Amino acid sequence: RFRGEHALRRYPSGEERCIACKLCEAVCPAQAITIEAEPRADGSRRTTRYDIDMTKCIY
Amino acid sequence: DNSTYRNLQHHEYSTYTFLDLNVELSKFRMPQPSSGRQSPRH
Amino acid sequence: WSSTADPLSNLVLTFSTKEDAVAFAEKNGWSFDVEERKVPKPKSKSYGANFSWNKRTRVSTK
Amino acid sequence: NLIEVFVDGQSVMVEPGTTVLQACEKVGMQIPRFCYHERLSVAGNCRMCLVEIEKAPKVVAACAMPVMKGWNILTNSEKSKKAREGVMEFLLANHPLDCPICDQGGECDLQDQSMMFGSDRSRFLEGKRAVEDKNIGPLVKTIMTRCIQCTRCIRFASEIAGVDDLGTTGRGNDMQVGTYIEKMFMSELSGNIIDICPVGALTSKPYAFTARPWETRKTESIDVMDAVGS
Amino acid sequence: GAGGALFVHRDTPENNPDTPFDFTPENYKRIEAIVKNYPEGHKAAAVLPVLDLAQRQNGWLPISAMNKVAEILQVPPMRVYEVATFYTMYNRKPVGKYHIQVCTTTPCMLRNSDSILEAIQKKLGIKVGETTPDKLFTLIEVECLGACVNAPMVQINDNYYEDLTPKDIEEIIDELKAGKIPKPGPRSGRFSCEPAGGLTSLTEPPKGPGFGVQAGL
Amino acid sequence: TSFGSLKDEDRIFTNLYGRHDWRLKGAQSRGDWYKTKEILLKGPDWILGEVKTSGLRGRGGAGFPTGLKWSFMNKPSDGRPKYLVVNADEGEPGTCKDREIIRHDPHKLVEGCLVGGRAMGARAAYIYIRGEFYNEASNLQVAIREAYEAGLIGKNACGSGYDFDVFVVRGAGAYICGEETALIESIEGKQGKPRLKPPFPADVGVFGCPTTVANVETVAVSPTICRRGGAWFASFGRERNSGTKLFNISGHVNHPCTVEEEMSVPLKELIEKHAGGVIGGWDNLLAVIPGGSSTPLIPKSVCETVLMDFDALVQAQTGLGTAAVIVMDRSTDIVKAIARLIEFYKHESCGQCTPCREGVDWMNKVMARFVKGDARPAEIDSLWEISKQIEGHTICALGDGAAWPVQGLIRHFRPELEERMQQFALQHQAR
Ligand SMILES: Cc1cc2nc3c(=O)[nH]c(=O)nc-3n(C[C@H](O)[C@H](O)[C@H](O)COP(=O)(O)O)c2cc1C
Ligand code: SF4
Ligand code: SF4
Ligand code: SF4
Ligand code: SF4
Ligand code: FES
Ligand code: FES
Ligand SMILES: [Mg+2]
Repeated sequence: RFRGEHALRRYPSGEERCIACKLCEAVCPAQAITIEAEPRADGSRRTTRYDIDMTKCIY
Repeated sequence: DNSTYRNLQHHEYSTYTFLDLNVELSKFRMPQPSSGRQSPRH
Repeated sequence: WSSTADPLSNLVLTFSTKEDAVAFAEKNGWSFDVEERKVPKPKSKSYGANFSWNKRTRVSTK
Repeated sequence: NLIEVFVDGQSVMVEPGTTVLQACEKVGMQIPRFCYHERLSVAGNCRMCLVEIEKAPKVVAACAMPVMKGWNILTNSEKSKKAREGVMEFLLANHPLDCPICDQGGECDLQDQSMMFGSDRSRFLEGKRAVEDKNIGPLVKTIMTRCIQCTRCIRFASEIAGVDDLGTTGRGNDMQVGTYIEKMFMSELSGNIIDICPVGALTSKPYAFTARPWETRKTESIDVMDAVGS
Repeated sequence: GAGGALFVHRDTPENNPDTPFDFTPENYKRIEAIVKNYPEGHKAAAVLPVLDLAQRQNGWLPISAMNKVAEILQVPPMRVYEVATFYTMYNRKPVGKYHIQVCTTTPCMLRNSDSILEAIQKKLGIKVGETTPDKLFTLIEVECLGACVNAPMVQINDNYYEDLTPKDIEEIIDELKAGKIPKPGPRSGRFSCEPAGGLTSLTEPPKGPGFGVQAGL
Repeated sequence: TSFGSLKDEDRIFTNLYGRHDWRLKGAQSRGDWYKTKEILLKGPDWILGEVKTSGLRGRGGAGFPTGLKWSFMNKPSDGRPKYLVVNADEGEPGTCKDREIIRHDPHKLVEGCLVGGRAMGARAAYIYIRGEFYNEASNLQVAIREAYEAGLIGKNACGSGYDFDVFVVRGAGAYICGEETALIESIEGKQGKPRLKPPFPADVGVFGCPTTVANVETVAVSPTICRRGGAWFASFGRERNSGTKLFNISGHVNHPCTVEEEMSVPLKELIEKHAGGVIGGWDNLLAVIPGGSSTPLIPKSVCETVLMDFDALVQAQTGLGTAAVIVMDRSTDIVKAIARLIEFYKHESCGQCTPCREGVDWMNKVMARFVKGDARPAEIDSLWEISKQIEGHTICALGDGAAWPVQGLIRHFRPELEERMQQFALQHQAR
């Protein structure tokens, strides 16, 4: 259960798991997550910007 | 005599039998009422 | 990131009445413009109007 | 003249022909609704506005029921709460789990009314339905699996836009809203079907996936593209 | 369960908006007779009869037939499509020459309509909802057909065949494929809904006019 | 007093089973088109009084007072036409009485339409008949043509100075369009979904005009009630459940049939006398559905001493509706029968409103799992609760009728469901 450095995972197929839903940004107490999204070339809902300020995050 | 079936007239009915009779009844119909417009979208 | 230099950018105050809001603005000295409330006016609605003998309100579908 | 009705025991004078929903609006209560729009015709099919009259044994649809003299409307009654829970249970039982990937996420009337007048649990152990998406132009993106068959887009199309190209094809649980043929619903007022759809069945294609309602800041201005001054 | 039907239209060479369809002059006279059955200004009430007439003329209802009906009645093609998709007696894709419809509701199920269905399937070598290679028979399952006391039963192009057995339905299929037309009605020695054993009622001559007429009337 | 053993001289629907001529000559040989001019000249109020005194109730389902409904539509005119709509969309499983009446008493049906139209002040009568009855519709058209030629209808009907039109509308297959408001919508060429109430068909009906929707049996017995006196009709049957009724006995019975009887004949006597009894004997009986598929079922113990009238069947937690006895013996799967009924209601749902649409699909899936035991004993109460949620929250009565068989099955055969679930759970371990 230890919480350390953040990471973004992928599916076993290699596709990234994030679907650009911004619940990250909604629930982050410190507002350390900045997300910007647009439809991908194949039409998927994927992020174009995903930034985490580790000096602002409270882990 | 109550041992025979008298509803045998339906054994010779074409595909237009129902509509052919409707054409015959068009002469006996009373004039239809009018709502004052040709259609609800008029 | 989206930078700013206006301290009052996120400042939103809630007041119960226009009179209270105007009094607060006047006593704090900022300039202000007041917009009147736009309530939705009452409307006449009848479900039987969808099936009308001679009016155009008759619907073509449900 | 004006008749007298009661909402939760509070007297209110309403015009003849006024509905239970409008009487509740007069007294300050907002009855939950999915198919009712004040600028469209009455449908009465979503059944979310069922309220209990004080002595009547059967609940009535507030959006289509004219008020009678002396009626007492129990908006917060046990029967009303159970009816709302049942209707929401059916809607969410057939609804798909698409909230994170849906542009209607933070501004959905299904989510808000589920959290207010709905249950917090599901006893639906079966499989959900899936509907093939339609194409009605480059402005409106259709994901029809999220449609709750409220017929707002059909009524709006017909009455406001004068375009009778939307309708329900099918019967029963397989009833689908669409154009049947591949005709595109193109009009000068076609984004308002995006606005009036309570779910993410109709969503803005240019705005798709760009942002969420809680992030955006609202500035009230006027439109400058013609002389209407919208 | 699922019915395996699609309520969207994809244009095909066999079924496209440019498919040739038009009413014959006799059908136009029938349409004119039908329209006069409704008040003026409400000619949209004839959508069902006109669609049924188009289906009886063409065998089935193409999108061109729907558009022609809409054009004749001055009603939206979307409304015509709604009617056609809602009502199940309209064939939106071509069917066989004889449309066999076996009732599978509970009152017919109790009297072993599954035997009739299996007898039809084995005789024709087709599954439910499929059409024979010669495009001669189309077998489907339906709900109650209105003649429940005469169960099991099938409907073949507006004709009811009742009190069926596997042998009876096989004979019916043989007569149909032999070019003849079987006599509609029960095939178990009965004529109508009367009890098989005998007449438990109405065994006396009916009374004449004014049998129980009251004093005033 | 005991009810049953109806006499042929008092049976109304003569020429049933089609053993005589159904045409104009045969109808006039019996008591048809007799003193119709005198009835029309007596006029609306007298006919309504006769109907109310006879106490006729709706034969096509809910038994509302027909006299009361016709008095509701007996309001003064306001510049709009008036219509009597006869419902012959016999889509209820187990029912054939309307089909038999149309095929064998079309002149009686037409005379009843004329009498009802005169009573209500209606200019026209539309007979909406289901599309599967093509031959019945053709016979009805032939009878209507004969009446027009003989002058019994049309301009100056029966020589009484009253103009009255009769039309026949064939509707495609829609059990929901069998319903009165959905029938009104379907006559207007629309999709065929029921309307909300209010407005009622008396105020706003077909084409927006005052219409009264009445059953074939009701309109067909109306002229006989007017002629014989109505008091005789009230005398036949029990108190507030009076008259003659057509019962369609079918299922696991020796001689399935349709027969006319009194309004309070006991179910066991009816089955054993006019149907030959249950196959394998009465002791082999398992369940009986008294009305159509909408009415709940009852076990053998209740069926042992139950009467076939509205109030008696209501006391048995079921209803009468369309009197259509469906008999199931002990050699059948009651769960499978109820599942088939729920599947029927799923296919026939018009899909307009959420409770019936979603909940009926849900109950169909739950029953489909129940028939094989692939469920849990805790899901029976969940099915009961969802059926209760469907009932009373729908636009029309099909949603209510889709939950009553489920409630009856849960109420009277819960041990069967639990035993089936236990058997499935045990067989799962066998792998
Ligand atoms: C042949 C027939 C079919 C009916 N089918 C339905 C139905 O599917 N659903 C329903 O709610 N009512 C149904 N009804 C009842 C109608 O809503 C209505 O009560 C009836 O047509 C007229 O009432 P009455 O019995 O007083 O004449 C049916 C009635 C008839 C005669
Ligand atoms: S934005 Fe949503 S989907 Fe993406 S990582 Fe955060 S919570 Fe997960
Ligand atoms: S329409 Fe509403 S309930 Fe449905 S997936 Fe979108 S946010 Fe969720
Ligand atoms: S697409 Fe939206 S507006 Fe149209 S019926 Fe469905 S939920 Fe209602
Ligand atoms: S209860 Fe069912 S059949 Fe009746 S209006 Fe609602 S969806 Fe249609
Ligand atoms: S808001 Fe009234 S039924 Fe939908
Ligand atoms: S149940 Fe089959 S004809 Fe009615
Ligand atoms: Mg939307």
